[PDB]
Amino acid sequence: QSARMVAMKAATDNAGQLIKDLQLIYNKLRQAAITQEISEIVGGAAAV
Amino acid sequence: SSGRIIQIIGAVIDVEFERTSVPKIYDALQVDGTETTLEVQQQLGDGVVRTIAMGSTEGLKRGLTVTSTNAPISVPVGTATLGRIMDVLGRPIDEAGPVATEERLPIHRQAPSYAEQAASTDLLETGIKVIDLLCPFAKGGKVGLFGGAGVGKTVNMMELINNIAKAHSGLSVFAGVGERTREGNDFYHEMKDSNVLDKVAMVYGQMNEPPGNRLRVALTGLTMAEYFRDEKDENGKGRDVLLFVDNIYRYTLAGTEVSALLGRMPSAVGYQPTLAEEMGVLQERITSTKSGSITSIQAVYVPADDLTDPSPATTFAHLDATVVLSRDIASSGIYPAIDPLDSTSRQLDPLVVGQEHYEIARAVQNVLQRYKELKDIIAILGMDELAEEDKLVVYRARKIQRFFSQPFHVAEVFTGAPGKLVPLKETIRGFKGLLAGEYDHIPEQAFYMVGGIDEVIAKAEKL
Amino acid sequence: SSGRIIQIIGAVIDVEFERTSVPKIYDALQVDGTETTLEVQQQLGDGVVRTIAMGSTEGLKRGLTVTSTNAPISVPVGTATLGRIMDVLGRPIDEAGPVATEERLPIHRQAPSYAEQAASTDLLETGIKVIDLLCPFAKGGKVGLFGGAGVGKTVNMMELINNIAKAHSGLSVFAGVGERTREGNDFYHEMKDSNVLDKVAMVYGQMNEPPGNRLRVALTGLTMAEYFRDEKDENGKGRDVLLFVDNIYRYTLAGTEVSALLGRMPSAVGYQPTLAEEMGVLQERITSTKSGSITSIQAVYVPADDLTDPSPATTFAHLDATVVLSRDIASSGIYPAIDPLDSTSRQLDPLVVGQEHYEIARAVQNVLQRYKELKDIIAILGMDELAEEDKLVVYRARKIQRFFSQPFHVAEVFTGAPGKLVPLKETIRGFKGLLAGEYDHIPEQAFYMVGGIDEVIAKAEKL
Amino acid sequence: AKNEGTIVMVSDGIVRIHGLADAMYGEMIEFDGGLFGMALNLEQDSVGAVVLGNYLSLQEGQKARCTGRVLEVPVGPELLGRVVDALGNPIDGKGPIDAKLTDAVEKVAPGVIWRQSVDQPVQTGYKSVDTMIPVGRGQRELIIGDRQTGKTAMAIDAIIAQKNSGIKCVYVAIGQKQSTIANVVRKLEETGAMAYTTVVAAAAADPAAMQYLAPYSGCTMGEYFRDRGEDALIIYDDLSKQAVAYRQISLLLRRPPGREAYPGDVFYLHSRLLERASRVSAEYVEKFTNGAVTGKTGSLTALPIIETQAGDVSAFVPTNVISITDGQIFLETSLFNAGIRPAVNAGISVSRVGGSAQTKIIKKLSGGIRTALAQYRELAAFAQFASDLDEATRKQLEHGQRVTELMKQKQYAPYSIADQAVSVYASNEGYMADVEVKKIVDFDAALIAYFRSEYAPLMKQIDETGDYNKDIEAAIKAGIESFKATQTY
Amino acid sequence: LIIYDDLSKQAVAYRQISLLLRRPPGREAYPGDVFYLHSRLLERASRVSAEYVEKFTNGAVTGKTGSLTALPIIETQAGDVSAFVPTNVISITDGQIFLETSLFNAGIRPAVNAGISVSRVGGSAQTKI
Amino acid sequence: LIIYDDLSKQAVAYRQISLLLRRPPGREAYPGDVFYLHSRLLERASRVSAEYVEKFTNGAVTGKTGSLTALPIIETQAGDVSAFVPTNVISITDGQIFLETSLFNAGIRPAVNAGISVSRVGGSAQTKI
Ligand SMILES: Nc1ncnc2c1ncn2[C@@H]1O[C@H](COP(=O)(O)OP(=O)(O)OP(=O)(O)O)[C@@H](O)[C@H]1O
Ligand SMILES: Nc1ncnc2c1ncn2[C@@H]1O[C@H](COP(=O)(O)OP(=O)(O)O)[C@@H](O)[C@H]1O
Ligand SMILES: [Mg+2]
Ligand SMILES: [Mg+2]
Repeated sequence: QSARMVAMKAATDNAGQLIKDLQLIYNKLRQAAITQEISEIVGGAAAV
Repeated sequence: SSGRIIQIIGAVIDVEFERTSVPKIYDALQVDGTETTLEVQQQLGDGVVRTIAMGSTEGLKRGLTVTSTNAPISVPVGTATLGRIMDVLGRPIDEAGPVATEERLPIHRQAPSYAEQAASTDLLETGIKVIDLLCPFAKGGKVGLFGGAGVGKTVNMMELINNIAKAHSGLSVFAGVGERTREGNDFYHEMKDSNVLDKVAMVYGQMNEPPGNRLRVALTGLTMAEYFRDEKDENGKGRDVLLFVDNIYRYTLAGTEVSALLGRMPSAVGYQPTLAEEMGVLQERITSTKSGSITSIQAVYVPADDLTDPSPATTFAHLDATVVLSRDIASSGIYPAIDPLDSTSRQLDPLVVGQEHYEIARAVQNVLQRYKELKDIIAILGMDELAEEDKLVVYRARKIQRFFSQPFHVAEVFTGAPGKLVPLKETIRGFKGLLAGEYDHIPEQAFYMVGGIDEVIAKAEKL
Repeated sequence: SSGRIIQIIGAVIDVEFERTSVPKIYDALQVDGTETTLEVQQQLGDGVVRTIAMGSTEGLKRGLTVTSTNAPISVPVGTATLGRIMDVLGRPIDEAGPVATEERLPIHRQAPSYAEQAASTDLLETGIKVIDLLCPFAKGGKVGLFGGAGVGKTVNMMELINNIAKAHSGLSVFAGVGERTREGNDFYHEMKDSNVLDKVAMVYGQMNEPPGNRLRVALTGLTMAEYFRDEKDENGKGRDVLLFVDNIYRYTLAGTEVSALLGRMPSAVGYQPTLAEEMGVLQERITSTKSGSITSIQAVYVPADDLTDPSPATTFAHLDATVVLSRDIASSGIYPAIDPLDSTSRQLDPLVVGQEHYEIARAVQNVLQRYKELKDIIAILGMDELAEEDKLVVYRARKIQRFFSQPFHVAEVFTGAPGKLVPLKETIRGFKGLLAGEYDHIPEQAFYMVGGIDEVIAKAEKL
Repeated sequence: AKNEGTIVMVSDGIVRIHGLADAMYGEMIEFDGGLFGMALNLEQDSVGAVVLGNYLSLQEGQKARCTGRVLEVPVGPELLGRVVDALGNPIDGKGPIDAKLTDAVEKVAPGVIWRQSVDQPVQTGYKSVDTMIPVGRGQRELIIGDRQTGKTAMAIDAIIAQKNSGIKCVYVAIGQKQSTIANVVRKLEETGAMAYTTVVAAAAADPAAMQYLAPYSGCTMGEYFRDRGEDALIIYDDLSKQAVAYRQISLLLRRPPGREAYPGDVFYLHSRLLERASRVSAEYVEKFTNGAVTGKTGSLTALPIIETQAGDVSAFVPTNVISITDGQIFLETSLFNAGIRPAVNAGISVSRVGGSAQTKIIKKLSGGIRTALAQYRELAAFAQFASDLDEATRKQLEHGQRVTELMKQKQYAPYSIADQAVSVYASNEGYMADVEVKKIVDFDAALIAYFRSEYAPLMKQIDETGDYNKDIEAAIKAGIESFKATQTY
Repeated sequence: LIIYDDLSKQAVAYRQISLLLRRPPGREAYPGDVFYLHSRLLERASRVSAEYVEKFTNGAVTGKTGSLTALPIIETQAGDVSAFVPTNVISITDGQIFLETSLFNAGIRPAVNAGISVSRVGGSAQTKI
Repeated sequence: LIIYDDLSKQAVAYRQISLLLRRPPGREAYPGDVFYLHSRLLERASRVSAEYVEKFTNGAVTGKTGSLTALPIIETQAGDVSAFVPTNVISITDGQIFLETSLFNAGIRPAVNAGISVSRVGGSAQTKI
């Protein structure tokens, strides 16, 4: 039993690190998507 | 002179003029027979000036008449404004009669030159005992206040407003960019309650107002603070002034809303084409001249909890210190709830403060970090398991947190607390003594609600 | 026949003309006032031609005059250009006197017909472990290197030049497009000291020139190689040719820079509407027809470090062998940074290369894919949980990833270690032994920057 | 008439004029009130211009005149120890600067045949950037990292440590608060560096035109010494802010947007500037000066600084810049907050010049340190998930830890060539193996002290000659032994 | 007391009626002024003071403090809060009540999420008991 | 039986030839009439009845039915099956065969993903055994 506690606590810490990295990637992708949509809308509205 | 209205589309109004004279950028215009003023934002040729109105535009029509002031939005400034509430145009709104100052100054002016800068970086002493040791402010510097309602945000504002006038003989200006009307009224009455309202000035622009009103409000407070700093008493020592802004985020948001209305190619994540230019023109006039100095306390709100967003990224390049308030400390009953581990200051280097102050700050932060890492294991496991050395760390951290709380000069109505203004030397002395280990037998309860290490020695000797 | 400049914007100049003499598409015009050669890119009715200027545009006003040569940009071909340096228009820039030849060829022509294509089957061995093992090449084919800034593309191109052109009987053409100048001078002097200059023609258009010169500088090297291919010895057999293009990405980037000024609508991520056709009309002329065989090597730049961008996405299908460089492996210190996965060649099938070669390559790719898939559970959980076979796969994948590293001849300066060369059969033997399981006990630290299985044994003993 | 025009539109600093028929590209224009403007776009019936000044004083119907001369800046050796605006007007109130000649701002680099390979080294005082990432006269290097990570500190240390070496210096500040510029000028004047330095300033309140144009003027002022056989070193404080100003002034022109709303031609803007830092051959100098000086080669070094968000080097502008320069120095905020100062990342930082641009002894000693550091970093990141490690992995990890601890330094503490030579020789030979990690930095200090008091003649010989022979190796080995043999750290 | 059925549908019709009139597009095609549109409506709900009532009615009624409450409604696509209109409306108001879909189908009715639903006024708006 | 090597290249060519014609763009800069372009092409693959065959040939051919099967090809960017064009094509075709890079590199050739690939016609097409 004494091993399982440290095993799961290390697993939780690693999960925290991974979620932080994924959050960074998510923010970058979201900003890129918003920029692309706005650019497309403005370009289309210029055409009409 | 005799203009005409040509195109009313929402707030944006195009105004036509005579060929020879077309009011310059930012020259305010008055509309005859109605309460509304117009602020030029771009010239288009053929005399047409594309401008933005202040206030709602229902009831207007094409064909009216407009006269030109040939000057920017001049606000009335002086000593009379203290204790009043005025509009963006400096019109009273608290039903207390007109202001008694005839000095009108514009809000559109150039920043000070390179040869007008001070010859030194100096500190501003406020005696909060946590804002001086861990997060030192600098005259001319800028502070970003992190936290929302519920953690006593207004209490700290009251304390600073009182302390600036009590110790450094200075006045303050408050400007609210897009604040809620109800909480604004609550704030005004709260400040009138503590008898601190007669040292400050107030300018309000609320959410219901057109974005032109919200954008050009901060400059009014800026001009009033400028005049408070400039005037020279005998010996011409000048004055040290404070300026408060409710949320600069709404300032940038009003800016980008105004850009779209005028029309513009968006940039980045929808933000305006010119985003930093606006931040610079606002935040480069908060500087320390040889005559005086202006400090600024601005509250900030980060969208989507993402510090990479263009607005936090642009505003973070001017912030000299950051103060963070955590609800956990408020729940623990410690006031003011300022976190001693997540607040930053660029003035905490050995060059500026010195050697022993820097060592003291770093040592206390190290001990608090160790306690933060230790509390988890002391929770999952038992307290006894831990080493005697770490226990000592726990006790010292507890005493440090308790000592970090002090009474205020504006809470004497609520509890009869006289109020404290601790000079920095006493704080450093007490903290150095505590870290040395001489305060090891005194019980922890002797530290709560005490201004100075002597009060603690007296309080600890009493019981 | 004389025209007047009408509009100058950036590198785009639109010029009027008389009604009956408008110059056609791709013709060249000369400004009488200064040294400038304009190229026609489009017709706009009313006898108005849009043009791109080849050279500087400073000091050019409106109302300047222009004559028409009524013929495209012709360059001199032949053996006179052997061992010389030329501009984009053919002018020498080595300060060694004029070029003595009247043989001029235009640089705009149609691609070879389908009926005269040829099959390339003879193999070619470079000496680099990873290229000759996983992505094999073949004479007369097409090769490409894909990477992002700072990963190793040029140091590999120069190494291939060292291991192939220096030891090959036949001519060579080197065209530099959108790259550093220092590298050009270094290459020229390095070729001079080796007494192999007289077999190479050179063309250079670098990043310091207006986009007009950077846009049409690959076609000149193309035309020179084209003449060197179709030319036949009198009563004698022809010879092989080689072509090197330093960066073909700049060719499209110039068009992207000047696309919007031509009047075209934007598309995708700001790219011009006509991209693939623009890539094809150049990438089809690099061919080895029934007359001669051209072996070309190109380096392709990956913007923002992602292969999904349209520019490196359109070009993937125009090459026979593709070698993809990875920044993670580079940051790991593994050189050269070539990704074993995502690297393919159209000459890896059991008939062309044999059976053992195919089996070895397939097993290697399988093992590496297995490890890459396994990485995630290791990341979250740990190492002890996996099966012993998976631990063996992990160790084998690490050793394989290291064994692909190799020191170079042209990279002694960076690292201070001498270059190395490995025969293909040694690569095959080493990888077969590694996958067999006989080199398991050898520490994985002995597989780094050593060429051949034996040197690894010696290094392992050395540790 | 053909040279006099009027203003038609004023909007956000861009003025569209009319008339001005014989108007050329790039040529300056003078507005009423002593305010200058630059032509940008010609058209069929109008001229576009950007105002270099305060455009709030200009209104429709005002006049404008075309000087006829291209935008140029005053230049000479008299500009040493002064502070000026982008166009060269003094602001520090020390009085007008005499200038003998005026040079153009828009110029192209010398061709391929007019250059030379960089072999003369440049010293900064930092151990890591010298041994790990060597630099040399004529080579462009880039300092890149996250915010408040130490970038301007490294760039000022080079300017300070270049004293005693006949190298002029130019410092360009773009988008900086006036407090920081004033503080930097004070720090420069305190240590006497301003005796041979020039400063060009454009603050955050200055318009987009000046912030966009200033680095070109800095480069033109720094070209004066390169074109005559002397040397120069120029430091652009923030290229990213120049890119942002260009983006704003282009989006105000309705130019098509792109990745991160950046125009198409954002690579040319940086390449045309960063490729003027070149070493010219003696033939170019002789031809340019008409034989006034012979047998002398010019040079010009550049150290631009760029800033990244959240510590990514995969963005658009950072990778645009990286592919132009001959190297990069990556400063990581994670190590900066951890105490490793200056925080340098061995994996990403490289230099394209290599071993040519340094001393012989440093070249023989600092060989393959960077790759060993990067491999150590990767291996250490792997050892978290690993349960058992063999002996070789343990040795590699220990060596990497010692080397990482060694490469630490403070501000304003330069190190001589001999100092770095001795330290690196001690590190390579493994004399630090038995030393406790926590003491390593302190240990380092003691060593230099014991090599200043005794073994002093060698020290001077290494400092001046920079030569390696079996005598130098024997002397250094004997010295190191004595120190450890009889001394305390 | 006033209850707006769905303002999210007011926004959609505002966006349509604006785009049809060629006003500048932005994030999600929304016009230049949307935050103003919602604030101009949600800033009318207040509690005036007795002096205001007396001034308005010319003294006909005195001593009584008037009040207008408001409870607008907003629906989210796939349970997000980071869109444009949801962020605006969340910023404007004085508290929020979150109704989930996971809780609604699990038989728990009413489906109120007490974890992330707050009200700023709080204890001042309840009776003593 | 007709096979199209890559209608993606064809969609891009249509985008170029349309944008050059000054037609309004849209998602990913693809103008309108993109769905029509592939629908009117992929709808012509069908089986006719013997009466149609007999009528077309005026009795020259009797008692036989014609057919035309199709197998078009479309490529994806790192598995982005949710782009503009692959979704249109996926909505028109009866069945979809997916090839995976992580399967091809693992040695499973041909790399057919069994859990995402379906066919609507099904057993009726196959023989008895
Ligand atoms: N050896 C060192 N020890 C401790 N601190 C250092 C050392 N070197 C640099 N620093 C710190 O790094 C900072 C350098 O400024 P930095 O470049 O981080 O500012 P920035 O905002 O990131 O960029 P800029 O300077 O261009 O505004 C200094 O404030 C200094 O305190
Ligand atoms: N095989 C190699 N061995 C050692 N260093 C290398 C190798 N390949 C590239 N480098 C280093 O990587 C850096 C970038 O590579 P280079 O090809 O010169 O630039 P780019 O990657 O932009 O084309 C160079 O400075 C070079 O020293
Ligand atoms: Mg490159
Ligand atoms: Mg900074």
